[PDB]
Amino acid sequence: IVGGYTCEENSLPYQVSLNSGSHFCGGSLISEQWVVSAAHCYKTRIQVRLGEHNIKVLEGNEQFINAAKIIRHPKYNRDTLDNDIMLIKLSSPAVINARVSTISLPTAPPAAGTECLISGWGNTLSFGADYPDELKCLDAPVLTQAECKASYPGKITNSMFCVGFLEGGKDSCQRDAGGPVVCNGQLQGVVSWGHGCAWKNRPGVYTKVYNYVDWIKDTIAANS
Amino acid sequence: EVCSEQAETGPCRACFSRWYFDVTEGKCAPFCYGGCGGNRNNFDTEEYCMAVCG
Ligand SMILES: [Ca+2]
Repeated sequence: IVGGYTCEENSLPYQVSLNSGSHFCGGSLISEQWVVSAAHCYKTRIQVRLGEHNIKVLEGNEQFINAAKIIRHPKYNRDTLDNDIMLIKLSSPAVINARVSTISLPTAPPAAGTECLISGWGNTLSFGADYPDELKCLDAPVLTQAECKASYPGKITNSMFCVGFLEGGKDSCQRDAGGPVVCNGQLQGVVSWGHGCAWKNRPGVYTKVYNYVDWIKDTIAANS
Repeated sequence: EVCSEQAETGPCRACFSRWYFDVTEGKCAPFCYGGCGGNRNNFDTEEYCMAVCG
Protein backbone atom coordinates (compact mmCIF):
# COMPACT_ATOMS: atom_id res chain seq x y z
CA ILE A 1 0.00 0.00 0.00
CA VAL A 2 1.48 3.32 -1.14
CA GLY A 3 0.23 6.45 0.56
CA GLY A 4 -1.76 4.66 3.26
CA TYR A 5 -1.58 4.21 7.02
CA THR A 6 -1.03 1.40 9.49
CA CYS A 7 -4.37 -0.27 10.16
CA GLU A 8 -5.60 -0.44 13.73
CA GLU A 9 -4.42 -3.81 15.05
CA ASN A 10 -6.89 -6.63 14.26
CA SER A 11 -9.52 -4.14 13.04
CA LEU A 12 -9.76 -5.93 9.65
CA PRO A 13 -10.41 -9.46 10.98
CA TYR A 14 -11.21 -10.73 7.46
CA GLN A 15 -7.69 -9.97 6.18
CA VAL A 16 -5.49 -13.01 5.74
CA SER A 17 -1.87 -13.54 4.77
CA LEU A 18 -0.90 -16.25 2.29
CA ASN A 19 2.45 -17.74 3.29
CA SER A 20 4.76 -20.22 1.55
CA GLY A 21 7.85 -19.62 3.67
CA SER A 22 7.21 -15.88 3.39
CA HIS A 23 4.17 -13.69 2.97
CA PHE A 24 3.48 -13.43 -0.76
CA CYS A 25 -0.18 -12.40 -1.18
CA GLY A 26 -3.26 -11.33 0.72
CA GLY A 27 -6.71 -12.88 0.92
CA SER A 28 -10.13 -12.43 2.49
CA LEU A 29 -11.94 -14.88 4.77
CA ILE A 30 -15.46 -15.38 3.37
CA SER A 31 -16.59 -18.37 5.44
CA GLU A 32 -15.18 -20.53 8.21
CA GLN A 33 -13.53 -22.77 5.62
CA TRP A 34 -12.88 -20.57 2.56
CA VAL A 35 -10.63 -17.67 1.55
CA VAL A 36 -10.83 -15.52 -1.62
CA SER A 37 -7.59 -14.39 -3.28
CA ALA A 38 -6.18 -13.66 -6.76
CA ALA A 39 -5.56 -16.45 -9.27
CA HIS A 40 -2.13 -15.03 -10.03
CA CYS A 41 -1.24 -15.75 -6.36
CA TYR A 42 -1.55 -19.50 -7.01
CA LYS A 43 0.97 -21.83 -5.41
CA THR A 44 0.61 -25.59 -5.04
CA ARG A 45 0.97 -25.34 -1.24
CA ILE A 46 -0.13 -22.37 0.90
CA GLN A 47 -0.30 -21.74 4.63
CA VAL A 48 -3.11 -19.34 5.52
CA ARG A 49 -2.36 -16.99 8.40
CA LEU A 50 -5.39 -15.39 10.02
CA GLY A 51 -5.53 -12.88 12.84
CA GLU A 52 -2.31 -11.23 11.68
CA HIS A 53 -1.13 -7.71 12.23
CA ASN A 54 2.68 -7.92 12.25
CA ILE A 55 3.66 -10.76 9.90
CA LYS A 56 7.13 -10.99 11.45
CA VAL A 57 6.08 -11.27 15.12
CA LEU A 58 4.32 -14.37 16.44
CA GLU A 59 2.05 -12.86 19.09
CA GLY A 60 0.17 -16.15 19.55
CA ASN A 61 -3.32 -14.85 18.69
CA GLU A 62 -2.92 -15.81 15.01
CA GLN A 63 -4.35 -18.98 13.48
CA PHE A 64 -2.01 -20.71 11.02
CA ILE A 65 -3.98 -23.16 8.86
CA ASN A 66 -2.69 -25.08 5.84
CA ALA A 67 -4.71 -24.91 2.64
CA ALA A 68 -6.44 -28.18 1.74
CA LYS A 69 -7.64 -27.00 -1.68
CA ILE A 70 -6.31 -24.21 -3.90
CA ILE A 71 -8.60 -23.50 -6.85
CA ARG A 72 -7.89 -20.82 -9.44
CA HIS A 73 -10.79 -19.72 -11.59
CA PRO A 74 -10.53 -22.17 -14.51
CA LYS A 75 -10.71 -19.31 -17.01
CA TYR A 76 -7.94 -17.25 -15.45
CA ASN A 77 -5.67 -15.98 -18.22
CA ARG A 78 -2.21 -14.62 -17.42
CA ASP A 79 -2.08 -12.48 -20.57
CA THR A 80 -5.39 -10.63 -20.26
CA LEU A 81 -5.69 -11.02 -16.46
CA ASP A 82 -9.35 -11.94 -16.93
CA ASN A 83 -10.94 -13.92 -14.08
CA ASP A 84 -8.13 -13.18 -11.60
CA ILE A 85 -9.79 -14.84 -8.63
CA MET A 86 -8.98 -17.92 -6.57
CA LEU A 87 -10.56 -19.90 -3.74
CA ILE A 88 -8.67 -21.59 -0.92
CA LYS A 89 -10.23 -24.20 1.36
CA LEU A 90 -8.74 -24.39 4.85
CA SER A 91 -7.72 -27.81 6.15
CA SER A 92 -9.58 -27.03 9.39
CA PRO A 93 -12.19 -24.31 9.87
CA ALA A 94 -11.05 -20.89 11.00
CA VAL A 95 -12.29 -20.09 14.50
CA ILE A 96 -14.42 -16.94 14.42
CA ASN A 97 -13.48 -14.44 17.15
CA ALA A 98 -12.71 -10.76 17.67
CA ARG A 99 -9.57 -10.96 15.50
CA VAL A 100 -10.74 -13.46 12.85
CA SER A 101 -14.07 -13.17 11.06
CA THR A 102 -15.67 -13.20 7.65
CA ILE A 103 -16.41 -10.43 5.17
CA SER A 104 -19.81 -10.44 3.47
CA LEU A 105 -19.94 -11.10 -0.24
CA PRO A 106 -21.34 -8.27 -2.38
CA THR A 107 -25.02 -8.08 -3.24
CA ALA A 108 -24.61 -5.54 -6.08
CA PRO A 109 -21.79 -4.30 -8.35
CA PRO A 110 -19.43 -1.60 -7.02
CA ALA A 111 -20.85 1.91 -7.27
CA ALA A 112 -18.58 4.70 -8.47
CA GLY A 113 -17.75 7.16 -5.73
CA THR A 114 -18.24 4.67 -2.89
CA GLU A 115 -15.53 4.92 -0.23
CA CYS A 116 -13.66 1.63 0.22
CA LEU A 117 -10.89 0.19 2.36
CA ILE A 118 -7.95 -1.56 0.67
CA SER A 119 -5.41 -3.36 2.81
CA GLY A 120 -2.24 -5.41 2.69
CA TRP A 121 1.44 -5.78 3.42
CA GLY A 122 2.56 -4.55 0.02
CA ASN A 123 5.37 -2.21 -0.96
CA THR A 124 4.90 1.33 0.36
CA LEU A 125 7.07 3.07 -2.27
CA SER A 126 6.33 3.82 -5.93
CA PHE A 127 10.07 4.02 -6.66
CA GLY A 128 12.07 1.74 -4.38
CA ALA A 129 11.27 -1.09 -2.01
CA ASP A 130 9.99 -0.64 1.55
CA TYR A 131 7.93 -3.63 2.64
CA PRO A 132 6.05 -3.25 5.93
CA ASP A 133 5.74 -5.78 8.73
CA GLU A 134 2.47 -4.20 9.96
CA LEU A 135 -0.77 -4.30 7.97
CA LYS A 136 -1.40 -1.14 5.94
CA CYS A 137 -4.75 0.39 5.00
CA LEU A 138 -5.89 2.85 2.34
CA ASP A 139 -9.20 4.74 2.14
CA ALA A 140 -9.99 4.93 -1.59
CA PRO A 141 -13.06 5.50 -3.79
CA VAL A 142 -14.42 3.35 -6.57
CA LEU A 143 -13.59 5.11 -9.82
CA THR A 144 -15.99 5.24 -12.74
CA GLN A 145 -15.57 2.52 -15.32
CA ALA A 146 -14.85 5.32 -17.81
CA GLU A 147 -11.90 6.43 -15.68
CA CYS A 148 -10.71 2.81 -15.50
CA LYS A 149 -11.09 2.16 -19.23
CA ALA A 150 -9.49 5.45 -20.27
CA SER A 151 -6.48 4.72 -18.05
CA TYR A 152 -5.89 1.29 -19.64
CA PRO A 153 -7.25 1.36 -23.20
CA GLY A 154 -8.58 -1.99 -24.31
CA LYS A 155 -7.41 -3.78 -21.14
CA ILE A 156 -10.35 -3.52 -18.72
CA THR A 157 -12.51 -6.62 -19.00
CA ASN A 158 -15.95 -7.26 -17.58
CA SER A 159 -14.32 -8.79 -14.50
CA MET A 160 -12.42 -5.65 -13.51
CA PHE A 161 -12.94 -2.29 -11.86
CA CYS A 162 -10.70 0.53 -10.67
CA VAL A 163 -10.37 1.95 -7.16
CA GLY A 164 -8.02 4.72 -6.17
CA PHE A 165 -6.78 8.17 -7.17
CA LEU A 166 -5.86 9.45 -10.63
CA GLU A 167 -3.51 12.07 -9.14
CA GLY A 168 -1.07 9.36 -8.04
CA GLY A 169 0.52 8.58 -4.70
CA LYS A 170 -2.17 6.28 -3.22
CA ASP A 171 -2.56 2.70 -4.46
CA SER A 172 -2.01 -0.96 -3.74
CA CYS A 173 1.29 -2.44 -4.89
CA GLN A 174 3.38 -5.62 -5.06
CA ARG A 175 2.64 -8.06 -2.19
CA ASP A 176 -0.93 -6.66 -1.84
CA ALA A 177 -2.48 -8.93 -4.51
CA GLY A 178 -5.29 -11.18 -3.39
CA GLY A 179 -6.23 -8.84 -0.56
CA PRO A 180 -9.55 -7.14 -0.02
CA VAL A 181 -11.31 -4.05 -1.25
CA VAL A 182 -14.20 -3.56 1.16
CA CYS A 183 -17.01 -1.05 0.53
CA ASN A 184 -20.05 -0.61 2.78
CA GLY A 185 -19.25 -3.81 4.65
CA GLN A 186 -18.93 -6.04 1.57
CA LEU A 187 -15.99 -7.49 -0.33
CA GLN A 188 -16.26 -5.73 -3.68
CA GLY A 189 -12.73 -6.27 -4.99
CA VAL A 190 -9.62 -8.41 -4.97
CA VAL A 191 -6.26 -6.66 -5.43
CA SER A 192 -5.13 -7.62 -8.92
CA TRP A 193 -2.93 -5.38 -11.08
CA GLY A 194 -1.88 -1.94 -12.26
CA HIS A 195 0.82 -0.23 -14.27
CA GLY A 196 3.44 0.50 -11.66
CA CYS A 197 2.15 1.53 -8.24
CA ALA A 198 0.49 4.85 -7.44
CA TRP A 199 1.43 6.37 -10.79
CA LYS A 200 -0.59 9.33 -12.06
CA ASN A 201 -3.56 8.24 -14.20
CA ARG A 202 -2.79 4.54 -13.64
CA PRO A 203 -5.11 3.45 -10.81
CA GLY A 204 -5.32 0.03 -9.25
CA VAL A 205 -7.34 -2.59 -11.13
CA TYR A 206 -9.35 -5.01 -9.02
CA THR A 207 -11.37 -8.15 -9.64
CA LYS A 208 -15.12 -7.51 -9.43
CA VAL A 209 -16.11 -10.09 -6.82
CA TYR A 210 -19.82 -9.61 -7.55
CA ASN A 211 -19.33 -11.24 -10.95
CA TYR A 212 -18.12 -14.43 -9.20
CA VAL A 213 -20.76 -14.91 -6.48
CA ASP A 214 -22.24 -17.89 -8.33
CA TRP A 215 -18.80 -19.39 -9.06
CA ILE A 216 -17.90 -19.01 -5.39
CA LYS A 217 -21.16 -20.64 -4.25
CA ASP A 218 -20.77 -23.50 -6.75
CA THR A 219 -17.11 -24.15 -5.94
CA ILE A 220 -17.74 -24.18 -2.20
CA ALA A 221 -20.63 -26.58 -2.70
CA ALA A 222 -18.66 -28.87 -5.00
CA ASN A 223 -15.76 -29.07 -2.53
CA SER A 224 -17.56 -29.69 0.76
CA GLU B 1 20.79 -8.85 -23.62
CA VAL B 2 18.58 -10.77 -21.19
CA CYS B 3 20.98 -9.92 -18.38
CA SER B 4 20.95 -6.21 -19.27
CA GLU B 5 17.18 -5.80 -18.90
CA GLN B 6 15.93 -3.73 -15.99
CA ALA B 7 14.06 -5.46 -13.19
CA GLU B 8 10.35 -5.66 -14.03
CA THR B 9 7.71 -6.46 -11.44
CA GLY B 10 5.13 -6.72 -14.20
CA PRO B 11 1.58 -5.45 -13.65
CA CYS B 12 0.39 -8.12 -11.21
CA ARG B 13 0.69 -7.42 -7.51
CA ALA B 14 1.85 -10.65 -5.84
CA CYS B 15 5.35 -10.94 -4.39
CA PHE B 16 7.10 -13.99 -5.79
CA SER B 17 10.64 -13.75 -4.43
CA ARG B 18 12.87 -13.53 -7.50
CA TRP B 19 16.30 -12.31 -8.55
CA TYR B 20 17.58 -10.16 -11.39
CA PHE B 21 21.07 -9.34 -12.57
CA ASP B 22 21.78 -5.71 -11.66
CA VAL B 23 24.18 -4.31 -14.25
CA THR B 24 25.16 -1.48 -11.89
CA GLU B 25 26.44 -4.06 -9.38
CA GLY B 26 27.63 -6.83 -11.67
CA LYS B 27 25.66 -9.29 -9.54
CA CYS B 28 22.12 -10.39 -8.80
CA ALA B 29 19.64 -8.71 -6.46
CA PRO B 30 16.20 -9.66 -5.13
CA PHE B 31 12.85 -8.22 -6.19
CA CYS B 32 9.11 -8.89 -5.97
CA TYR B 33 7.94 -10.42 -9.21
CA GLY B 34 4.23 -9.64 -9.39
CA GLY B 35 3.37 -13.00 -10.93
CA CYS B 36 2.64 -12.08 -14.56
CA GLY B 37 4.38 -10.48 -17.51
CA GLY B 38 7.78 -9.03 -16.78
CA ASN B 39 10.92 -9.80 -18.74
CA ARG B 40 13.62 -12.44 -18.92
CA ASN B 41 15.91 -11.00 -16.21
CA ASN B 42 13.99 -12.95 -13.61
CA PHE B 43 15.30 -16.00 -11.75
CA ASP B 44 14.14 -18.18 -8.86
CA THR B 45 17.36 -17.92 -6.82
CA GLU B 46 20.54 -15.90 -6.57
CA GLU B 47 22.69 -18.86 -7.62
CA TYR B 48 20.51 -19.52 -10.67
CA CYS B 49 20.58 -15.85 -11.66
CA MET B 50 24.38 -15.87 -11.44
CA ALA B 51 24.54 -19.16 -13.37
CA VAL B 52 22.72 -17.52 -16.28
CA CYS B 53 24.01 -13.95 -15.98
CA GLY B 54 27.25 -13.94 -13.96
CA1 LIG C 1 1.96 -11.89 13.83
